[PDB]
Amino acid sequence: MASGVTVNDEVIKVFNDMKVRKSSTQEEIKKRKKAVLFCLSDDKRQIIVEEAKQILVGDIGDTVEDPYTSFVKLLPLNDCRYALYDATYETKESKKEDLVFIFWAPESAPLKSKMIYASSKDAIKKKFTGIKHEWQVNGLDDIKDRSTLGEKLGGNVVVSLEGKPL
Repeated sequence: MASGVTVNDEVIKVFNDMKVRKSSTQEEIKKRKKAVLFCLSDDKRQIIVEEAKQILVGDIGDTVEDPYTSFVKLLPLNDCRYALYDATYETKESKKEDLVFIFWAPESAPLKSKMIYASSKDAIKKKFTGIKHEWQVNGLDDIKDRSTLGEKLGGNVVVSLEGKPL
């Protein structure tokens, strides 16, 4: 109780996929699909990944400007959750990919649920090191625009950002 809620080690199972991703151009180009939904465990004391709606690189096609759009499209309306996105960017020198842990929690979400997430907020954050930076979100309108997420990394000069071209 005092320790609050923590995150299960089983998380590495899904996080490892994103962490050990191959070039998005050559190998991952086909498996570029990236999405993970975290939910509260039955005991309400453990954080695990549950089966949820995810999108594939192929699914992106041309109808979707940014992959993160899917998440903000079906994101929770009255609940808190975590979002995992592969930060991608391109520069005059070269392009690289990384991971960013996103904390999603609306002001209308349950406080009790929020408290549990807060407890594992640092647990999951510390559990992930492949990440470059952490981005917190709490606005549907603010998250609606992928520009904010991509801009999180900064560098508008980059040729590519979150899949959105310059």
